[PDB]
Amino acid sequence: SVLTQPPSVSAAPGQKVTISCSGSSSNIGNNYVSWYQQLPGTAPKKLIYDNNKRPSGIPDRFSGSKSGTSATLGITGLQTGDEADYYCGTWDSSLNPVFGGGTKLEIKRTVAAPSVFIFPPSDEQLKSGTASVVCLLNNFYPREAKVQWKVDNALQSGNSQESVTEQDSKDSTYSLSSTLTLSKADYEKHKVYACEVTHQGLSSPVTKSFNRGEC
Amino acid sequence: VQLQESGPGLVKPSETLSLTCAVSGYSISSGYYWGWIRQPPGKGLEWIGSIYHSGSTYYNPSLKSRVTISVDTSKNQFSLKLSSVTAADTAVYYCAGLTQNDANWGQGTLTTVSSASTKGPSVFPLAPSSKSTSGGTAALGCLVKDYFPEPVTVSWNSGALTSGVHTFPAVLQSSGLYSLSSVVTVPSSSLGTQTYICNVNHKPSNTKVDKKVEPKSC
Repeated sequence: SVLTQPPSVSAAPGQKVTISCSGSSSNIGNNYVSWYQQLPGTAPKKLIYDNNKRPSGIPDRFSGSKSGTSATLGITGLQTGDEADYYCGTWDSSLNPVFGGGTKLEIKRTVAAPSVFIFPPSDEQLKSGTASVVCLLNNFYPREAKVQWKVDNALQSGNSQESVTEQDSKDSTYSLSSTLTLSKADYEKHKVYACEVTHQGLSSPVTKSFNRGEC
Repeated sequence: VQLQESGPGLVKPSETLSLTCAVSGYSISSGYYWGWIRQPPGKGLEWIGSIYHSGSTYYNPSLKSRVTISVDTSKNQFSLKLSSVTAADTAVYYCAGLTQNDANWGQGTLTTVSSASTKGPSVFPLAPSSKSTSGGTAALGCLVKDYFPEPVTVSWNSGALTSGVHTFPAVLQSSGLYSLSSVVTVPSSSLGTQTYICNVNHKPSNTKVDKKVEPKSC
């Protein structure tokens, strides 16, 4: 990670983005610049080689240019499948491979309200002596979301962990999973377990809850 | 032409990481070069080393004292040795090669360097019910809990089910163990009839679990 790229870039479907790559004299200045696309969970795939050239398979929506110690990747006609990390690459003064830090592409779309689901702990986990409560926020945009756990109307803090998927390949939305974990003993000292969700697409906070023992 | 790294695993501090890359559909002596590139979690790409047509090798200067890259012509594979590892060597390692213009990449293998030990996951259902029902759509999933190290792979109905599937990034719990959830949204009418199984594979512990997810009685 020697070359400099912007942390992220964003535009709407059908629009155009450009990702710059800033190096110096010894690398980008003297040598050819390559570009890669890395979809989440996959190996990097080359889009551009020798500053400007596309290998077979790569659509002409992708293009590249080089000017001094700076290179640029261009993506025209954005599609929802274009969400990925994009790296620039070249050779250093010793002709060894060097890469940029990467750039996250985010497709800008219309605001989407999250679907909220909640999952009581399973009997199998209960038998082991633990209770994990899961709250699902499905297919929303933008990314920001507030999830608050309430146990008998007591707000939980530092008691839960969440993670967010990468932007969906179809509708460019996000999903969020929050897990609240209690000991079996503590789980059986309370009745109402609730998940409270705040999002831009929600006129008011949505709450999903269950009582211990009804499932 | 396909490249395939050895499966994901765990390496203790200060021992020697060993990886192999099986080349398929191409003789290994007919390539320009073969090499390794690693990528730390959430970070960019780092070149490790390459071995060339003649056998001449070039290594990353900051790693050169610990790196050995060799080629097994008979097995048609090439290797990577990295000794005296620390937690800073935790990364997805890719093998790559140029054959005859873009190189051929392996799919990558996550190597974790930690003084913690290997543990297979427990798989609990995220059972569907009225609580996970929104209109005509119902949500269900699997909770893959208490494993180490990463990664795990989750598929639904042996890959037959892919639409509406969301597998979330794992989280590191305070116990030092990972926990992961994988969900899918299906028609509410299917809950009674259609069978839903999440296929879980934790290669570092050689743990595989096929877990049926049945509706909850609320």
